Amino acid sequence: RKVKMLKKPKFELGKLMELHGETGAKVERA
Amino acid sequence: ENVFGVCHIFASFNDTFVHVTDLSGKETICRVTGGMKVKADRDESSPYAAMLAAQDVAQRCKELGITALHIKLRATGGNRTKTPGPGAQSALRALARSGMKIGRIEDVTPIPSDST
Amino acid sequence: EILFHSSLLRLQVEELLKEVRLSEKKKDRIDAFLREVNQRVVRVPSVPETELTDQAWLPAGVRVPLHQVPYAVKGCFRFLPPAQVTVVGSYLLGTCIRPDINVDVALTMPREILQDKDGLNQRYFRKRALYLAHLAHHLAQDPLFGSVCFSYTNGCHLKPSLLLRPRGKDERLVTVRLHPCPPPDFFRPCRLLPTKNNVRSAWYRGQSPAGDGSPEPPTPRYNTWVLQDTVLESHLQLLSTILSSAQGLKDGVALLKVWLRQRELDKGQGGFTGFLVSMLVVFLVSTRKIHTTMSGYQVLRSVLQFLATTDLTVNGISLCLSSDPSLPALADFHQAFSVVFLDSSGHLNLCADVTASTYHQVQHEARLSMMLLDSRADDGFHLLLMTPKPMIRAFDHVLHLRPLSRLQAACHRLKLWPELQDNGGDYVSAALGPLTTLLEQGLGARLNLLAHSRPPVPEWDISQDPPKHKDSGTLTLGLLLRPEGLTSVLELGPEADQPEAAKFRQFWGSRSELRRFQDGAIREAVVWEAASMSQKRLIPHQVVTHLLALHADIPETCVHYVGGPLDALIQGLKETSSTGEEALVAAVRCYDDLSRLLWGLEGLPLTVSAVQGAHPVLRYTEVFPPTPVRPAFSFYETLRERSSLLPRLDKPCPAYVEPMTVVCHLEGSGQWPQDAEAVQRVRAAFQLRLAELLTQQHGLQCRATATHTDVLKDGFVFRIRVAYQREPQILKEVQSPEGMISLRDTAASLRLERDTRQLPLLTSALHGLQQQHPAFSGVARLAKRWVRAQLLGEGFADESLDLVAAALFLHPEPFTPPSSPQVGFLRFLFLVSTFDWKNNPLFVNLNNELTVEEQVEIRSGFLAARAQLPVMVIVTPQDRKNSVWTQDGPSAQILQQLVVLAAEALPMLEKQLMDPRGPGDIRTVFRPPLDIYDVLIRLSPRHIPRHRQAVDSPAASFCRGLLSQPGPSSLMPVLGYDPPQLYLTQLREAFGDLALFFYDQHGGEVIGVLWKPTSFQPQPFKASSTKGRMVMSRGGELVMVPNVEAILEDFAVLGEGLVQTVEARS
Amino acid sequence: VPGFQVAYVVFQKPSGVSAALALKGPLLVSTESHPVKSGIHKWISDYADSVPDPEALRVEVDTFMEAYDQKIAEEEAKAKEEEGVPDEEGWVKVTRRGRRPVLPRTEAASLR
RNA sequence: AUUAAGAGGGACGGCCGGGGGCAUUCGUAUUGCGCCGCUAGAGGUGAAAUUCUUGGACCGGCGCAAGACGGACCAGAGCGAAAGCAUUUGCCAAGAAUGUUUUCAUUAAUCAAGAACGAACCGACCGGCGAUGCGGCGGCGUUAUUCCCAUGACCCGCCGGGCAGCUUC
Ligand SMILES: Nc1ncnc2c1ncn2[C@@H]1O[C@H](COP(=O)(O)OP(=O)(O)OP(=O)(O)O)[C@@H](O)[C@H]1O
Ligand SMILES: [Mg+2]
Ligand SMILES: [Mg+2]
Ligand SMILES: [Mg+2]
Ligand SMILES: [Mg+2]
Ligand SMILES: [Mg+2]
Ligand SMILES: [Mg+2]
Ligand SMILES: [Mg+2]
Repeated sequence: RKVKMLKKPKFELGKLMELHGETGAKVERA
Repeated sequence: ENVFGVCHIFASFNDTFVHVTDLSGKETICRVTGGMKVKADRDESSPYAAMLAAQDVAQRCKELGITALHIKLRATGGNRTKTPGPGAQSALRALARSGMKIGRIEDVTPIPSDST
Repeated sequence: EILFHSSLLRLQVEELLKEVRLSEKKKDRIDAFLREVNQRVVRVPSVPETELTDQAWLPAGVRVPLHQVPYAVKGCFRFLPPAQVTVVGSYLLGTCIRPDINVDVALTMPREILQDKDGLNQRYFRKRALYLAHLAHHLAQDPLFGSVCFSYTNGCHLKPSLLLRPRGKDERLVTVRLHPCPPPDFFRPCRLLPTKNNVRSAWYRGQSPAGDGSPEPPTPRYNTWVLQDTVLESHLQLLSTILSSAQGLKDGVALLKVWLRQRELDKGQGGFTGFLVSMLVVFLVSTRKIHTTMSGYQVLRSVLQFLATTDLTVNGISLCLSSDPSLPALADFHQAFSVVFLDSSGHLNLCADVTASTYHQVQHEARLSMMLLDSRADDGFHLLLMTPKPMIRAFDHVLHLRPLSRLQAACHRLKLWPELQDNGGDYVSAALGPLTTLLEQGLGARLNLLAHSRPPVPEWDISQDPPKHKDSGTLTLGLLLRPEGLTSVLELGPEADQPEAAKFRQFWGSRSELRRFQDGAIREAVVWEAASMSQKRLIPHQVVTHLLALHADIPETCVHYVGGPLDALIQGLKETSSTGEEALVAAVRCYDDLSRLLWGLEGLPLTVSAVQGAHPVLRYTEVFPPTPVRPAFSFYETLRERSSLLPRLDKPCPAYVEPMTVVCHLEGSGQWPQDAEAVQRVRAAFQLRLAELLTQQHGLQCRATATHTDVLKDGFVFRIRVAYQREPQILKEVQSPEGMISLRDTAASLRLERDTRQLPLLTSALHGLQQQHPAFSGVARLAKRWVRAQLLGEGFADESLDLVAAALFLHPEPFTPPSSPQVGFLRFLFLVSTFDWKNNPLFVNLNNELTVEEQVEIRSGFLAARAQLPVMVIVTPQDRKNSVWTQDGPSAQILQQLVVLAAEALPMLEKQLMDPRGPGDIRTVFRPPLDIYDVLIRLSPRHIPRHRQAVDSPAASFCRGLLSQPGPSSLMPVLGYDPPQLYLTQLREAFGDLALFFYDQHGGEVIGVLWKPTSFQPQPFKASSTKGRMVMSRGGELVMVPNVEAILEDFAVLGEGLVQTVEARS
Repeated sequence: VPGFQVAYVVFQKPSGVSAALALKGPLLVSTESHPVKSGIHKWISDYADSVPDPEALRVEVDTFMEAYDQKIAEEEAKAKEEEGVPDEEGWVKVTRRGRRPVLPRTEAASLR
């Protein structure tokens, strides 16, 4: 009937990238 | 597709509140109370005041792209009554009269399990 | 018991102390030697007054040990016998470390041979050097001394020292260092402030004698060196009052020096020596941290707290009790020196040579040691004081600066002229400070600790020129990578508006560029080019190359980055971009998709309850990760009754495809048969039904077999096994003859529990471990490659090598967890060579699940029943009291063979990596000897599908029948077919009782055959032992011997075509 | 995978057996008329027959389960007949088919 | 002296209970506090008025702390000498009934005095019929199934001591 989250591990980006599937854009100096 | 929002309708015997938030319920889109429309303490919970509040909230949503609403009806709860107020029926009707699409209807009245 | 543990610690301390101390008989023979030295030194001839520039009175065969670069001086020299001879150092203090025993003798100079202005322009250093030169000449001819040499005292190139050693026996017993010293109150302490000058610019660099200009720069290192000789006797006097009286204080000093020795933190110029901890313990006695009644262990505990918690680079401490208003302030010393310590005389920094990088690294070791000290566990004493920590084994990457002559130009690019003037002409030690700080600030996010090697103290004989700074040695930097921050390929700077962006542009130069991101910010940023995980691990190589060239004028050719040279051993013939992490993740994602396909399949009589993988690929431990494949139609022939291809007789062996095992458990039910062979029938029916539904709902190629189903998805082949929960219990049912049915373990039952229950647990456990430590995959795969390259692959299970590799990341008590594949491999070789398998089981605390109380209870049971356990025992939280992974594991013979090989391969491999020149051949340790084997079998490379995996790349490849263009395939390729493994099974069954076969499964072209000596001896006729045995009548009686000649032609017959030639020796 | 093996061979008459003991020859196994396959040639032919027929596999599974279920049904019917029914000399066999629960004849139950 | 009372005492066997004590633990509600979003009101009444609010009240979200309480499941069911007793789990002692071809052999009943605890129509008036709670016995059949843990759920007949009904003498 119910599930609770008590403790989470350290946030790691690669673990999320398995579940869901930057350098930026160039701007010219004046 | 339809852009969804969450609408909270608190309907006390004293006053009626209509409040629209996002799906998570953390960001406020528009909140209008019954007292802002009528300049009398008698008619804060009147169905006429709630309909005016619903229309102003409903007209606010369209220019923001909001087209569908989920409704959470709520009473005073607790030790007091668990009955929706008079403004609840009129306000819900006015939202549909304004052309806003209706999602699921849920009651979120806080029910105590152990009496005080 | 705590008393037993305390007594064990006391015993462990005592046995270490008696090993490191010196015997009484050696003390007496040393005492006789120093008396003889005292007699010799006092009887020396004198010379008349001569100018210091005039050095023709020196006879040929002795040279001045100073290089005297500015030759013009303003002094005169006279030699007289020493007025007072005093023995100083730690010999009379009672703290001497066994491997190197040294005795220091202080020679008091007469007042009448020195002048008041000798502290200027290295006049005292020149006079002291000439004093030693005269002594070295007259003492060389004496037959008492076996060897006489010149060296540097206190790590100073401007302070030579004299070495004397006895002749014949006791030549390694002791060495004596002779230290000339001025009279006690010759010099003014106020003349040697860090803020005062004693070397004039006009003399040092100018040609004019009185050229006007800026005020003379202070010379703090010169002032410290001159005062260093004046205070030699004072240190011994203070230590005698405080340290000589109380025993145990000596024990702590001896233990701390051993601790410094193991971590290589004492030797070299600017090292943190055992002399320093002598003052550190004195300072703690002055405070309330240490009282004179503790033991040696408590002294080690107390000192390590101070080092790990106190930073001397910002807050210096003073040993001077007196507080006079007219006394030097600690603020001045911080501006002059990196590390600030003090003595009773405030002018003596006493640590003027140790760098900030050195002290930070010492703090790093102290923090690690305190964690072991605070934790209560066995073998902590062994890990703390007996485990060596070389630089190559303690840092993930090492960096070499090959030409030290280029470092002089770095001082020219930077502004170190006052510092180069202060320290004489040592440009190496001058630029060491700023360069490390420059690199540390640029590598803040990607690094935990940066360290630099210290140049060794040279020793050169008389009649040779002293060594130069260029040929002092080689400089090596150690880098400790931070696992977080290595994922990013950018260094994030500030936004372009606020003015510290211009500061960011100055540090990075042209590589600093404008970027905009989705968050809406314009930002200065620098972007490197790194695609794979291995390339991201070499980002600091790009950082150090760019910064050194830009800010130090050091070309990239002078920089040799030793990072991942071993990565070629687990790669293709020519593919250096990735080590295989990207391929493994793609295979894992395919497995996850298949699991979701099973989780939702309809039409099955029983629903799927659990899907678990049991293959090395799914736990990132496969040495060569697989890739999706597309068979070529023309390379094969087709059955046309089933969608299965068969290899052709004329074409070479096809490409090797290994299916990956997946264990699937169905919904529990009570309609299953209660018979062992009947469950086999229901499982086979489930195999057929699963294949039929899978090809109908998703159009996947499926082949059904009595034990498994092979499914092709996205170019990958999966082997699906269906298991029944109560099947192991059914196999344990044994009705006894007396009439009672019981449950007893069976080899078939034990095998079934391992394949379906224990194997998936370890695969999932190791899969999670890789998530926290990305470097686990590289270490584990490289460890398998080395073992299989030594032809010892047979006897070592795949899971056993994974568990021992996991022990490095879970219990690296001396070290930190590895971040690069090369440092883990070195620690893996060290663990194999040094672990005591006989009296210790290896613990792998996978995700905790075991406390110290359970560990000691398991350890207690281990010694009680050692004989019932195999030679190698590995304890896991899931598998305790037994090691199922090594029950069929290595024998006592091949286990010792690996230890010998690991103990041999480690010294040569570390020497290759620490060589400033590039490694001559990284594959040297991966080649087998091929000398001990009796019979050698050579195989044709045409029929070896796994030939690109060979250690030695052939550079030529056969056509294997694969399509380069990606896409789907309508037919099943050839699965699990390789002639070399089929050949080995035939050999090991026909001749298993007679010989042993050795092969490398990764590109092996040779099979080593070794005869069993016991089987070849003559035996009487046993009908069961007539397998290949023949009848002799040489002794007149019928006996059995192996038919050697007929077995050799069986080697050619079995494996026809595959076998190329057969050569037999002896 | 075969290795070194023993052989039991039956002839028509004992006279052939006596000739077998008296036979002295090189005993060529591979001839030009009857070649014997080995090496890669044999393993390819072995991989050919290793791939099984799904229909032949399904028939054997159904056949064995049909026989197994028939045996189980016969045993249950026989036990149902034999439950109760004391025999001569006055012996009644304690079984699990009764209404009173019984102590199982297992090692775990005895130790408990 | 005998027997071993449809007199009493003890022991043994498997169970049973919101019975008592000590620790442990969870659950919503309420209140208060901290932060985020939004903006003139919120609360209360028959109507108002005390109160709270631009220094952000009320409302929406997240988290934390405190004092009580233990719903629905909950029955004329169960337990205790009475007063009384309801979240989970561990521990300590106690007890009723039932089962018994065990043991002692009159050791008993009722009671002023005395002692422990203590909320806030009528009468031993023979019986009967149904359900109900616990324990035991027997049974055609269903239903799960026993590495450990556990041997039950339903239906029918029978014997006891209870909580109560409807009737009778
Ligand atoms: N930084 C320093 N400042 C002043 N004097 C120093 C410094 N380093 C060493 N010395 C002096 O060098 C002399 C030689 O002794 P040293 O310090 O080398 O110890 P040691 O005898 O080698 O001891 P151990 O065996 O315990 O390491 C000592 O008298 C010591 O005072
Ligand atoms: Mg010394
Ligand atoms: Mg009786
Ligand atoms: Mg009892
Ligand atoms: Mg109980
Ligand atoms: Mg109870
Ligand atoms: Mg209780
Ligand atoms: Mg009953």
